[PDB]
Amino acid sequence: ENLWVTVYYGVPVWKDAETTLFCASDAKAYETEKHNVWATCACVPTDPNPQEIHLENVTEEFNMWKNNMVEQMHTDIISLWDQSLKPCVKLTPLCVTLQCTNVTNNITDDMRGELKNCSFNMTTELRDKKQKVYSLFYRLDVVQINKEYRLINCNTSAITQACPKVSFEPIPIHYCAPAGFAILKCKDKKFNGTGPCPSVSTVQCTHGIKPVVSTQLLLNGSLAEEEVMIRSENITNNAKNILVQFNTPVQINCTRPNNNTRKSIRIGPGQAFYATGDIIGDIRQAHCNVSKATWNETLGKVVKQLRKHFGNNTIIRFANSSGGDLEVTTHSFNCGGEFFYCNTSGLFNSTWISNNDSITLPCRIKQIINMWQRIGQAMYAPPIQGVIRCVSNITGLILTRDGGANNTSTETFRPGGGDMRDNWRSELYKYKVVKIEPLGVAPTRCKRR
Amino acid sequence: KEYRLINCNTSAITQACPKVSFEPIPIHYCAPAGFAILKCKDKKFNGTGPCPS
Amino acid sequence: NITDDMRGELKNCSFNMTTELRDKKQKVYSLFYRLDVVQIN
Amino acid sequence: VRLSQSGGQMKKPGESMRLSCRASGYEFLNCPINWIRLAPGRRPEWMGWLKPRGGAVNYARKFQGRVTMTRDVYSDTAFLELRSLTSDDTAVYFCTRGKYCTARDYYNWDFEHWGRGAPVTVSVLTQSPATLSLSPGETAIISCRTSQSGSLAWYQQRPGQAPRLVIYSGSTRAAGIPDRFSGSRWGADYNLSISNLESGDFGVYYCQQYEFFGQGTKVQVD
Amino acid sequence: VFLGFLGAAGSTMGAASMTLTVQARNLLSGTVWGIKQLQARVLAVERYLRDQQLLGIWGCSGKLICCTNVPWNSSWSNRNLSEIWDNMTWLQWDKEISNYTQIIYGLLEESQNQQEKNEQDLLALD
Ligand SMILES: *[C@@H]1O[C@H](CO)[C@@H](O[C@@H]2O[C@H](CO)[C@@H](O[C@@H]3O[C@H](CO[C@H]4O[C@H](CO[C@H]5O[C@H](CO)[C@@H](O)[C@H](O)[C@@H]5O)[C@@H](O)[C@H](O[C@H]5O[C@H](CO)[C@@H](O)[C@H](O)[C@@H]5O)[C@@H]4O)[C@@H](O)[C@H](O[C@H]4O[C@H](CO)[C@@H](O)[C@H](O)[C@@H]4O)[C@@H]3O)[C@H](O)[C@H]2NC(C)=O)[C@H](O)[C@H]1NC(C)=O
Ligand SMILES: *[C@@H]1O[C@H](CO)[C@@H](O[C@@H]2O[C@H](CO)[C@@H](O[C@@H]3O[C@H](CO[C@H]4O[C@H](CO)[C@@H](O)[C@H](O)[C@@H]4O)[C@@H](O)[C@H](O[C@H]4O[C@H](CO)[C@@H](O)[C@H](O)[C@@H]4O[C@H]4O[C@H](CO)[C@@H](O)[C@H](O)[C@@H]4O)[C@@H]3O)[C@H](O)[C@H]2NC(C)=O)[C@H](O)[C@H]1NC(C)=O
Ligand SMILES: *[C@@H]1O[C@H](CO)[C@@H](O[C@@H]2O[C@H](CO)[C@@H](O[C@@H]3O[C@H](CO[C@H]4O[C@H](CO)[C@@H](O)[C@H](O)[C@@H]4O)[C@@H](O)[C@H](O[C@H]4O[C@H](CO)[C@@H](O)[C@H](O)[C@@H]4O)[C@@H]3O)[C@H](O)[C@H]2NC(C)=O)[C@H](O)[C@H]1NC(C)=O
Ligand SMILES: *[C@@H]1O[C@H](CO)[C@@H](O[C@@H]2O[C@H](CO)[C@@H](O[C@@H]3O[C@H](CO[C@H]4O[C@H](CO)[C@@H](O)[C@H](O)[C@@H]4O)[C@@H](O)[C@H](O[C@H]4O[C@H](CO)[C@@H](O)[C@H](O)[C@@H]4O)[C@@H]3O)[C@H](O)[C@H]2NC(C)=O)[C@H](O)[C@H]1NC(C)=O
Ligand SMILES: *[C@@H]1O[C@H](CO)[C@@H](O[C@@H]2O[C@H](CO)[C@@H](O[C@@H]3O[C@H](CO[C@H]4O[C@H](CO)[C@@H](O)[C@H](O)[C@@H]4O)[C@@H](O)[C@H](O)[C@@H]3O)[C@H](O)[C@H]2NC(C)=O)[C@H](O)[C@H]1NC(C)=O
Ligand SMILES: *[C@@H]1O[C@H](CO)[C@@H](O[C@@H]2O[C@H](CO)[C@@H](O[C@@H]3O[C@H](CO)[C@@H](O)[C@H](O)[C@@H]3O)[C@H](O)[C@H]2NC(C)=O)[C@H](O)[C@H]1NC(C)=O
Ligand SMILES: *[C@@H]1O[C@H](CO)[C@@H](O[C@@H]2O[C@H](CO)[C@@H](O)[C@H](O)[C@H]2NC(C)=O)[C@H](O)[C@H]1NC(C)=O
Ligand SMILES: *[C@@H]1O[C@H](CO)[C@@H](O)[C@H](O)[C@H]1NC(C)=O
Ligand SMILES: *[C@@H]1O[C@H](CO)[C@@H](O)[C@H](O)[C@H]1NC(C)=O
Ligand SMILES: *[C@@H]1O[C@H](CO)[C@@H](O)[C@H](O)[C@H]1NC(C)=O
Ligand SMILES: *[C@@H]1O[C@H](CO)[C@@H](O)[C@H](O)[C@H]1NC(C)=O
Ligand SMILES: *[C@@H]1O[C@H](CO)[C@@H](O)[C@H](O)[C@H]1NC(C)=O
Ligand SMILES: *[C@@H]1O[C@H](CO)[C@@H](O)[C@H](O)[C@H]1NC(C)=O
Ligand SMILES: *[C@@H]1O[C@H](CO)[C@@H](O)[C@H](O)[C@H]1NC(C)=O
Ligand SMILES: *[C@@H]1O[C@H](CO)[C@@H](O)[C@H](O)[C@H]1NC(C)=O
Ligand SMILES: *[C@@H]1O[C@H](CO)[C@@H](O)[C@H](O)[C@H]1NC(C)=O
Ligand SMILES: *[C@@H]1O[C@H](CO)[C@@H](O)[C@H](O)[C@H]1NC(C)=O
Ligand SMILES: *[C@@H]1O[C@H](CO)[C@@H](O)[C@H](O)[C@H]1NC(C)=O
Ligand SMILES: *[C@@H]1O[C@H](CO)[C@@H](O)[C@H](O)[C@H]1NC(C)=O
Ligand SMILES: *[C@@H]1O[C@H](CO)[C@@H](O)[C@H](O)[C@H]1NC(C)=O
Repeated sequence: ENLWVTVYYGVPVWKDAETTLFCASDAKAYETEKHNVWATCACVPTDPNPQEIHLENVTEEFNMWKNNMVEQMHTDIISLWDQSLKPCVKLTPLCVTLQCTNVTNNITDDMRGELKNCSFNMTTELRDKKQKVYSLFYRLDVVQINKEYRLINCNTSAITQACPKVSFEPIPIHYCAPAGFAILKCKDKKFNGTGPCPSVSTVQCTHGIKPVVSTQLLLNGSLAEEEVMIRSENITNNAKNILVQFNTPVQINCTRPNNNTRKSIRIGPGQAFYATGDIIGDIRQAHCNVSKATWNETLGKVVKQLRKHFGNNTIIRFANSSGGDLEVTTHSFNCGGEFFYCNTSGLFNSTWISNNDSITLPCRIKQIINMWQRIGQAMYAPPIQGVIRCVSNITGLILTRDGGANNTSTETFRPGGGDMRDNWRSELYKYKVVKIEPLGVAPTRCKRR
Repeated sequence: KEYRLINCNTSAITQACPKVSFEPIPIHYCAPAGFAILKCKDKKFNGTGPCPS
Repeated sequence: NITDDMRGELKNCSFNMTTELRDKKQKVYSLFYRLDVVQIN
Repeated sequence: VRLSQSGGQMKKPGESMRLSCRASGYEFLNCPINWIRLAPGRRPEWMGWLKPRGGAVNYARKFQGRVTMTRDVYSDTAFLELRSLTSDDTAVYFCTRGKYCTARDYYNWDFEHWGRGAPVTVSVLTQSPATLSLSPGETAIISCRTSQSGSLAWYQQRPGQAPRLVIYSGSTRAAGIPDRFSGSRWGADYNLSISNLESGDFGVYYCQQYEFFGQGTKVQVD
Repeated sequence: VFLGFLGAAGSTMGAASMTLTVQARNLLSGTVWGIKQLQARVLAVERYLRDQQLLGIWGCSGKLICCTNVPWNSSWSNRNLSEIWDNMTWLQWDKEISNYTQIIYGLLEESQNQQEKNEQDLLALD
């Protein structure tokens, strides 16, 4: 009748914790080679037949806003960027006076140049005679000084040129947990991403999450189930971003109608800088198309979900960003190696009450970037030959709401971003790390003599 | 006549330190626990296929 | 303002410097201690 | 954490004004800076916030089209401009920073850090009572009725000084706040209780829910 | 039936006692960025040998299950036999017993195999 303790080893007992996650990225991506593209070099090949065990009767609480995998992925991509830029050519003797001029074209005065034809000195292989060479830089890359210009990053940090061997192509990366840990996955169709989850399953490795670094518009993400999803840490708080996840992807087409030339000027001994030669064809600017019908149905489907939290009979008005840096006021992204910054004033210009072509957006291109608000490392994106064309999926947004309303029933939303951790929170909302404690004691009528 | 180093427009150059030496010294390669190294001890092993001893 | 027993200690040095650009130099001055500097003829 | 503001100024109607606020002691990019105007005998008005990371901004409806907020990440200095000034704009303008501000996340609206303020002259939340005349030693009970709910804060403003965060989350004391200050909640009602009043405690107190503030309660010595 | 790894987590302790050989099986599993997994699988085997050492110094050694000569103290959440194995999950049980786990561990490693084996040392010489 008197119970006795008994040690059980291998009990389903886990507790929320944080550990060191490793990578996984299939086996065909390693065949992409090209001198180690992005990260996949010594990454563990993904298990050909992954197992996902549905934990019956189990209801586990998730929290996408207090999840450590986001911080770990962020610091991992940062260290990746540094390790990818450590052995590349450093452009230290490139802050020389630039005697720039307009590009060869024919007016008007509203074209504001944009492209500058800079002539300057350069150090050759030998440490004696110099080199009077010319390049073609964007206005966002240069700045005049008292026509003589200079690189816009002279009195900020150093600069290193990205090696032409590596690529910035986001490839699926599976995050896995070591022995003794497990990753819980919420498999409900309406998980707005916080609190208890009815249908929880356990996995060793998450699905292929491509690290697409972008702002305002979430590109190449996971589609939502049924209705489009709206997630926020504090809806009544207008300072917290509102991550929107789409159900149907919005087809976007971005092009660079300036098929370019790569001049391989030689800053020897050894190093070599890739300048931009002459432009073959017409002087055109990069642009992005969004199908008008698709954007209408997507916006009309989102505003119907927005009315479920800010009152049924309210007016929802869309306005573009209020101001700041170029990385927040424009849709910043990477395509073909070039860094585009597109005008998103034609997408967020609407006013929805309670009840056939393409929208083109002017896209600028910058070569000298300082992403992740990093000071000390400026990367020069080498020019890319040929017309660059890319078709992507708009699968979500990062919105911000205007404050100090009080009066009025309308609410105004503007595109935001900045913090790149939000880009990872849109994919890690359905995963969390737990540690296994298999040692459990329990009483039963068992002993010895 | 003006000359230059033949490796100027190839790569960088580092001088070997006079302290170290390039003298080939015998190095035995060993295997960790759980592994073993098989050695063919026949006088005519032309180096491929089954080995008797 | 003097005397001759103050032996300076602090030296007001003017010199060239490389700016951000690899062309024009920079005529700037600093203030170094005597234990940090040494004359040369 | 120190917010250093530029001095006040006298403008004429129709002109524009510009203010600066240099932050120090923390990573400027971690969390947004806010701009709030306080007019004598008027409900404090939150003008907007800026995230120094990328310079993201958010303006109050009343000011959209008139106000422009930027910043200089290198000098950690936040700038604001206000155009088409009218007599209604006379007020003391503050730059504020929330209490919780780490690398992981933040909470903007618990304004623990305030600038000295800039007096510029150009020429819901129901808080009660309006005034409170009490003797040293007594207990002051200030009330604030909400309609939305969410982390509520209490601030104290001493005559001629910048407001100081006193309580957040309705019941949690801030750094340096003694046990004498306590918060309570019942439904929509919020009560701030200050026991054993002393000279330093007298001033004006405000309840706050995100960007909305109360009408204020002046606690004076009698 | 095989619910898999962590299968019977929401099931009763009596039901979850059938899945002991499942969580025990997947507990060990067989330039920078490559040391990230090295230091992790080293802490993994240190956690494994830590639990195996505790399981060895007690009156168990044989894994999975083992009995002990320790009276269940009523202060450790006085519940009944049928109220534990048929009305409580292992997570919910460990949440209550978290205060006394270290005490029981001390009563298991010290009071038992240190006095029991010495008793056998006296019983095996005759
Ligand atoms: C994701 O989607 C999910 C849906 O699946 C979602 O979860 C729900 O989220 C909604 C918001 O949209 C919730 O609805 C609201 O919940 C508010 C919080 O309720 C809690 O807090 C109450 C206040 O507690 C304080 O005050 C009391 C009294 O003073 C105090 O004693 C306590 O100490 C505490 O300090 C608390 O009373 C409330 O408890 C009641 O409700 C739960 C059910 O929610 C109930 O089971 C209890 O038995 C108890 O009866 C709960 O603990 C709530 O404030 C809000 O409004 C209610 O309260 C105001 C108060 O005046 C009322 O006037 C008003 O009419 C409401 O009745 C509203 O109910 C809901 O709580 C979530 N569900 C769960 C399970 O958490 C997420 O929000 C979505 N996430 C995103 C990002 O979208
Ligand atoms: C969201 O998800 C979509 C879905 O994939 C993704 O779209 C992909 O876009 C990229 C461009 O960014 C694509 O990758 C490139 O595609 C072009 C054109 O493809 C043609 O060629 C193949 C040949 O068989 C045809 O089958 C195909 O149908 C097209 O006709 C390729 O030309 C590119 O190849 C070069 O670039 C790679 C990276 O730079 C190199 O690794 C590769 O080896 C190639 O380099 C060599 O060839 C060059 C050719 O001129 C040469 O100049 C170089 O010097 C080098 O020698 C490249 O593969 C891809 O096709 C798209 N996906 C699909 C399914 O079509 C979006 O990009 C993604 N969004 C984000 C943000 O990630
Ligand atoms: C970006 O800006 C840079 C300058 O900052 C430009 O690069 C220059 O482009 C001009 C063209 O407008 C080049 O001028 C050409 O130089 C040729 C070089 O020939 C050499 O050898 C001959 C002997 O065979 C010498 O006589 C001569 O002096 C040179 O030493 C010339 O052959 C060209 O002449 C031809 O074109 C002219 C055009 O009017 C005709 O009149 C002539 O009869 C002849 O057919 C011409 O003079 C200049 O050399 C380039 N400089 C550098 C450093 O590359 C880019 O053009 C500009 N890009 C854009 C888009 O604006
Ligand atoms: C984007 O801008 C780039 C700038 O580099 C253009 O690339 C050049 O394009 C032209 C035109 O197609 C190419 O010229 C072609 O050269 C071929 C021979 O090249 C080989 O042989 C020479 C020696 O003779 C070598 O030096 C060279 O390396 C090659 O090994 C010709 O056979 C071509 O003529 C044939 O094709 C054209 C159509 O292209 C037909 O009209 C002709 O009748 C004929 O059938 C042609 O003259 C040049 O080689 C390209 N350079 C590079 C580096 O690629 C892109 O064309 C441009 N694209 C767009 C869309 O604007
Ligand atoms: C080095 O690179 C830097 C980029 O990281 C450059 O810094 C920025 O330069 C821009 C202009 O090119 C400045 O923007 C201007 O700011 C002024 C501010 O005016 C007030 O301050 C000045 C100086 O004290 C004062 O004289 C005025 O009276 C004002 O009181 C605005 O008025 C302009 O409209 C414009 O916005 C940035 O402020 C500046 N950033 C920082 C952090 O300073 C820098 O110019 C580069 N230097 C060189 C030599 O090229
Ligand atoms: C090369 O440069 C010339 C010179 O600028 C370009 O011609 C300019 O073309 C524009 C656009 O048509 C003209 O603007 C016009 O202004 C009048 C003002 O009343 C307005 O009514 C018109 O509708 C138009 O906007 C501008 O006058 C004209 N300039 C000259 C000197 O003719 C030309 O287009 C460029 N390209 C080519 C291929 O010539
Ligand atoms: C992006 O480009 C693709 C390819 O041109 C467009 O898809 C075409 O759409 C038209 C009209 O429906 C069809 O007739 C073609 O057959 C499609 N081609 C392909 C390859 O799919 C797409 O519509 C464009 N989207 C935007 C927003 O510009
Ligand atoms: C181009 O030329 C015009 C005319 O001289 C000049 O005003 C302008 O500054 C030049 N540059 C650009 C970018 O327009
Ligand atoms: C470099 O720029 C200077 C500007 O003073 C100019 O005199 C010189 O011709 C240019 N080219 C070389 C090779 O020095
Ligand atoms: C957008 O779609 C909505 C809803 O169907 C609508 O009322 C409107 O006319 C559409 N806009 C355009 C430009 O077609
Ligand atoms: C928004 O559109 C306005 C024009 O109305 C433009 O001045 C501003 O730069 C745009 N902002 C962004 C963030 O696109
Ligand atoms: C973006 O486009 C709008 C509409 O054409 C324009 O008013 C605005 O000035 C543009 N913004 C920039 C930064 O060019
Ligand atoms: C936004 O749309 C309205 C309605 O079509 C139009 O009047 C306005 O000019 C648009 N704004 C911009 C910046 O294009
Ligand atoms: C992007 O959307 C297109 C349009 O349906 C689809 O064909 C493609 O598979 C999508 N890419 C994904 C889901 O990665
Ligand atoms: C200071 O000036 C005196 C007078 O010319 C000179 O003798 C001496 O060397 C100078 N320097 C110091 C350190 O005294
Ligand atoms: C550098 O020192 C020399 C001394 O020969 C002097 O002529 C020059 O003015 C100094 N500064 C600069 C900027 O050259
Ligand atoms: C904001 O989120 C926190 C964290 O879950 C929660 O405690 C708080 O109640 C939320 N605020 C509102 C108004 O729902
Ligand atoms: C059991 O717990 C009770 C109360 O906490 C205490 O009196 C007694 O000493 C404990 N006995 C053992 C063996 O733990
Ligand atoms: C149930 O628990 C009580 C209180 O400790 C005890 O008296 C009784 O013997 C227990 N019964 C069973 C069946 O374990
Ligand atoms: C844990 O011990 C503390 C301290 O005595 C006590 O407050 C708490 O009730 C105990 N919890 C359980 C589950 O026994």
